[PDB]
Amino acid sequence: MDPSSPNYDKWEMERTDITMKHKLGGGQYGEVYEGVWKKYSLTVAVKTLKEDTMEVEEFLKEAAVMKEIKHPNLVQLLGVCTREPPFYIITEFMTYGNLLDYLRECNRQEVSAVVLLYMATQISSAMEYLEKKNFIHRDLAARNCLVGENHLVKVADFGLSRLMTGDTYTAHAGAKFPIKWTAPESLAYNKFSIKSDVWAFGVLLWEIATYGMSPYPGIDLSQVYELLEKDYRMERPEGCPEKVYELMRACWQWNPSDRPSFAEIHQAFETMFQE
Ligand SMILES: Cc1ccc(NC(=O)c2cccnc2)cc1Nc1nccc(-c2cccnc2)n1
Repeated sequence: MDPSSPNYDKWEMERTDITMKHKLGGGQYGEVYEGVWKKYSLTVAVKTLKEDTMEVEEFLKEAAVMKEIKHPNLVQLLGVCTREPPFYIITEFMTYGNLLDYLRECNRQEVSAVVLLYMATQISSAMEYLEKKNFIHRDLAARNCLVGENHLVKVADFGLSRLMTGDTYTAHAGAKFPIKWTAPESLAYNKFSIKSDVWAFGVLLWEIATYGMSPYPGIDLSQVYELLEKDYRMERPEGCPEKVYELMRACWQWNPSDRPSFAEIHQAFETMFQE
């Protein structure tokens, strides 16, 4: 649109500028398609919404949030289409898909110990940025991260609580929650803070260290809280360095105030990234 007009929005773009293909099949994100931005011949990801009227308000609050955040490890917003009907939200396309499947299907000789540490450092960087910005993620997990060329990893948020066709998001009052990634206080008092993101990050670390295994393997959801209260915690994965595991442990402190901040977690990783 024209800079001469009330509410000019630099993010608004013209639909005709993008060629729509078919949905993105990875774990499949619902109404998100692969598209091309003719101008730059770029493949992009386009989340749509046209008949799901219930979202509009929420689909729009999402767009607004993404305009407020910028970081090399956060999926980069390219443009929106929040004017005419078929609403869009264009993002960059990450060549290798979500991090969970990536870890499960990768060549482990290539994605070695040093690459896993690199991936965790990138994520903690994005989270340190969000911590500084006073933004809360609420659904940090490998399924929500994306992988690019050269093991570039970016944090995103696919609003998957709706997709869950399995055991990942157990229902809780019209609101689905990924119980095994949720901190104690978030399960008990429904209190979400940046410290509960730190708890989720600890679980994300476990996912990476195991190349994508499911948290608390074998244990049923209904006993996860009780177990945690009795001080039960996942054990150091096979081949997981002691320093990394000790960090996992700090992220799982029962009292959120005892959990490290993402700033110190990021510093710990950079340092550790030595050698
Ligand atoms: C198209 C799109 C629309 C909105 C958001 N939003 C967010 O990621 C987000 C971040 C922070 C807060 N709220 C929302 C992200 C995207 N990107 C997006 N969505 C699903 C799959 C993929 C995808 C899959 C495979 C390869 N590359 C990208 N990308």
